[PDB]
Amino acid sequence: VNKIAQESKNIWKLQRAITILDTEKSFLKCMRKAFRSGKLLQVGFTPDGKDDYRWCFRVDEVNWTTW
Amino acid sequence: GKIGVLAYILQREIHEPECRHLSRKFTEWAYGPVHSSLYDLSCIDTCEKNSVLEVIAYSSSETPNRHDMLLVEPLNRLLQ
Amino acid sequence: KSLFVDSYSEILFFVQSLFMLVSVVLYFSQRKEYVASMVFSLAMGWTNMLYYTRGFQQMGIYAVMIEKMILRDLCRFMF
Amino acid sequence: SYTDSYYKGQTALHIAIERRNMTLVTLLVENGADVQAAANGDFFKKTKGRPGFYFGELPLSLAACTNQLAIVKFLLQNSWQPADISARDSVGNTVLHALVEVADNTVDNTKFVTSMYNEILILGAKLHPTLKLEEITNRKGLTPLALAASSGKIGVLAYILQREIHEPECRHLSRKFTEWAYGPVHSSLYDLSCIDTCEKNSVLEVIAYSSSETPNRHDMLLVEPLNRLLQDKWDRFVKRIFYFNFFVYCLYMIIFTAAAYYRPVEGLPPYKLKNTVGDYFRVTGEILSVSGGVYFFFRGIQYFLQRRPSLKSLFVDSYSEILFFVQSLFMLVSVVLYFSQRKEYVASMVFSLAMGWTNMLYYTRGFQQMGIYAVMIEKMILRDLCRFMFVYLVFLFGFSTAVVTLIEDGKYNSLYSTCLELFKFTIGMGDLEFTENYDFKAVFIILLLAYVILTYILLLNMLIALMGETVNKIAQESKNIWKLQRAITILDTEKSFLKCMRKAFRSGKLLQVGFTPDGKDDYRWCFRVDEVNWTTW
Amino acid sequence: VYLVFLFGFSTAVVTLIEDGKYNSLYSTCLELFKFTIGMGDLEFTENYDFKAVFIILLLAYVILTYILLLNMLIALMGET
Amino acid sequence: YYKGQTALHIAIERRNMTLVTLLVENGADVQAAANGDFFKKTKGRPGFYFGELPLSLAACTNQLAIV
Ligand SMILES: CCCCCCCCCCCCC(=O)O[C@@H](COC(=O)CCC)COP(=O)(O)O[C@H]1[C@H](O)[C@@H](O)[C@@H](O)[C@@H](O)[C@@H]1O
Ligand SMILES: CCCCCCCCCCCCC(=O)O[C@@H](COC(=O)CCC)COP(=O)(O)O[C@H]1[C@H](O)[C@@H](O)[C@@H](O)[C@@H](O)[C@@H]1O
Ligand SMILES: CCCCCCCCCCCCCCCC(=O)O[C@H](COC(=O)CCCCCC)COP(=O)(O)OCCN
Ligand SMILES: CCCCCCCCCCCCCCCC(=O)O[C@H](COC(=O)CCCCCC)COP(=O)(O)OCCN
Repeated sequence: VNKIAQESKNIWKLQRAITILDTEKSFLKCMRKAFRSGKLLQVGFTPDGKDDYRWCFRVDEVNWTTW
Repeated sequence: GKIGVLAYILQREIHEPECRHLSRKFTEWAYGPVHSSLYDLSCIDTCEKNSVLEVIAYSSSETPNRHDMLLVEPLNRLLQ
Repeated sequence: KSLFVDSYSEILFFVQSLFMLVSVVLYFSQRKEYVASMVFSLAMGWTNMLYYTRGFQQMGIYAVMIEKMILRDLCRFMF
Repeated sequence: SYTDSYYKGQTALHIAIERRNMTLVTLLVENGADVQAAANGDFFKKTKGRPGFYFGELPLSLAACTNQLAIVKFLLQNSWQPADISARDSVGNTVLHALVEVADNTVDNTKFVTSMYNEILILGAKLHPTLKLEEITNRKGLTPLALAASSGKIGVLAYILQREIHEPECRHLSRKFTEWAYGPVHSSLYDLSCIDTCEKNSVLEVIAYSSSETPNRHDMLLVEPLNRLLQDKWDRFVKRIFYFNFFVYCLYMIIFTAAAYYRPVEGLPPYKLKNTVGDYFRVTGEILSVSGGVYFFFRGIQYFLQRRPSLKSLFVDSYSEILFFVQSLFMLVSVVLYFSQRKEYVASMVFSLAMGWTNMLYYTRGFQQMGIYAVMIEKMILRDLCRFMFVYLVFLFGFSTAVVTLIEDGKYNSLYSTCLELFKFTIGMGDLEFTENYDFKAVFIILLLAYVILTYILLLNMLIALMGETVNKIAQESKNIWKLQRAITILDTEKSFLKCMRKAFRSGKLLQVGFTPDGKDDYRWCFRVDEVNWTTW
Repeated sequence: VYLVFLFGFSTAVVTLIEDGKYNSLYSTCLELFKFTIGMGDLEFTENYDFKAVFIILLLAYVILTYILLLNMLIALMGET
Repeated sequence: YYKGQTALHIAIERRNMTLVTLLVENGADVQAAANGDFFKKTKGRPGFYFGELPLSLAACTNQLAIV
């Protein structure tokens, strides 16, 4: 137990990930909300003039350095 | 199981013209200390065959770092 | 090899159901040993209730530690 | 400015400060930009779960919060329109309230918030010497110090409580002073205003009676003045008052034990009082037992009324009040069943007696080693015993149901008896051949051996291992929780006090420097702390 | 702490017991001490009413002392 | 409490070499015993024991030059 703390946390997270994937693959109702991110415009400027929407996921962060 | 390369790719951010579209991490806006990152999730959440979540989770148990790969930031936050 | 060294929960739930079906077969075969199969299925199912400790961080991590204790320390000790 | 509800009130000055453009700020202030505009859109409010950033809604607070000393200096000291340093937002927060609010106790955050707090206060003293800036209360009635204490901002509280400012015309802002010096030794004086008592939001009251969601409620009492202050109050009077209370509770439990032990064995109470000495003592003991139960009942009611826990803070926290209250509830139910002519008053009474003797562990606080030990017992019960009992009871019920299913037509074949027999393995008394009323002996013994391996060999030894990890990891947390428990005891003892004690203050009206903004001499009820430093001769 | 718990639950149990062989603080204290050495009977008497109260008291004693305090003693001796 | 404290003791206390030299030039008693209770043990009262003598004060204050 002194040595399997982080290993057990990671293995639990993997088990819950397998549960999540099984739940979303079974799903029994043809629900589209499992697509989890929403279609945002990242840059809107590819090498050509077209715009790129890439289903991004928002993560807010705070830093007190590199103002 | 190349956790180093996966950790590089999933939060890749390239700051130069004509290459920002290659990035997979974007900063939409930034106040003084606060700023909101955006991770790509193409080929992560769902795709044709080889979603990274499905590839990691349904690995064959001989992958080196399968337990630790889901700790890479967008994967852990997406699963939560 | 991955059928046994990994995915223990699927194997345990499958074996629970196998005991249930063998119990049904012995029940309709006019054998009292259906009670033996039934009680093994019942005990295994109640122990397989530990599967659902995932989804709770503290109980899930505790269950994972139980798994690793069984595989590493209890196995060496029991040998 | 913007009229959108998300960014309502945002001027170009807010953007200029945000972009860290000093020249644009100077040009905007030159052209008459309002330096007290309230940016109060929904983006700039609290509720961090939404996207947003709160800074106090004002550009001076924005410049302070973004670590821009030049812009706050300019906005306060520009030639066109100086900014009111005592300006207030919709919450009533000033610049210092905003600096307290934005803190998150990280090292860089603590550094910049400390420096900006110091500079803003110094500039406030210079521009407004008569202003008591830190006494301004927001709409919740909290000063910046009380806000820091209530929100768990240990980084800012730890700075404020031992603040030293040495500049002339600014030493009155200090809260730590030095009365005298010698060679290695010097005697420090701490301000102590709004710490021991101010009737509104004293820092000890704010920390101790926090709602358990404060991040650092256990760590905040480790700062230099508060720990010595609580130890001083303890050794002054609360040690004696607490030990008297412990003695009285011991007498109460001894009397209750004696009265319950010699209960009449005849049926159907109330019991006629036989004219003999022993029964007179018995009736006196019973009366005192019920009296003490009523006392603890009303104490628990007073606790719940004075605090009003919000339906979860009375289960995650304050376990002792609940336990003493339940003890008194069992006592009162015992009285009701006694006078209702029911024998079940013995059941209520024995639960009260057992719970009271276990509640004797409450008084281990006030003794450091026993108090820390009792805190560790609490944490074991909440974390390791709870997880263990969940998994253990699942295994026990599963194997008991399997075994009692296997058993047919015996003295066993009730679920309770089989559960008890399987439980006997845990206490080292399992028979392992407690019945033969079955067919399939191999199935019976396989079930019992599997139960033994999964519970007795595995889970109990795993519980020992996990408790080992816990004691390895909860040492400092246990000491901090013990100190918080003793602090709560100190505050309750001071607020009870039973004789109108005048000695609420610690160490006299010492003169710190005697140089106020005016010529008057300020007395602050200081607290003395003698310190020795061999460096800095 | 153990003697406080032992005396408390012994007083509760002997209060519950009426007109029996044990029915005394010494005998009940000894019977509750026997749980510590792995010899507690758990049905040492039936001279009471309210079997549920008796067994609840004994199980609470067992959990608070044998399962908790002894294993905690092992853990704290490990730390020491 | 400050009984027996001479000007030499204050001069050593303030780390002023010049004042110590001037006082010793003016016949200051280099064996004066500061018998005040502020310069003794029993720390329940504030103080600092140093052996009561200017030489011991100089040694105890890391003033090697004055020693
Ligand atoms: C008669 C009665 C007999 C009962 C006997 C059995 C008692 C135990 C019952 C416990 C039931 C709990 C459970 O459901 O099974 C536990 C396994 O516990 C054991 O060790 C059993 C040893 C045999 C978790 O198995 P899991 O499916 O989560 O496997 C993990 C993957 O998911 C994950 O991705 C990783 O690859 C990870 O490395 C894998 O392990
Ligand atoms: C039939 C008989 C059953 C008896 C069962 C119970 C046995 C233990 C009885 C022990 C009595 C000692 C006591 O009085 O209770 C212990 C709690 O022990 C338990 O875990 C009981 C679980 C129920 C201390 O509770 P405390 O008031 O100190 O709460 C702490 C705050 O003070 C502090 O500020 C912090 O916020 C901290 O986070 C809080 O927790
Ligand atoms: C750490 C926990 C360990 C568990 C230990 C075993 C107790 C759990 C029992 C759960 C199974 C369901 C109980 C059903 C109660 C009941 O209805 O059974 C009653 C027994 O009544 C009681 O003692 C109530 C017990 C109160 C429970 C206090 C936790 C009657 O039949 P008897 O065979 O006993 O007497 C028959 C005489 N010919
Ligand atoms: C870790 C501690 C574990 C506690 C173990 C139990 C002991 C605690 C007893 C406390 C209750 C008060 C004792 C009262 C003594 C007494 O008066 O009881 C006497 C027996 O006296 C003694 O053995 C003295 C015991 C010495 C105590 C050595 C620690 C006789 O009654 P019996 O029912 O036994 O015999 C009756 C035959 N007709």
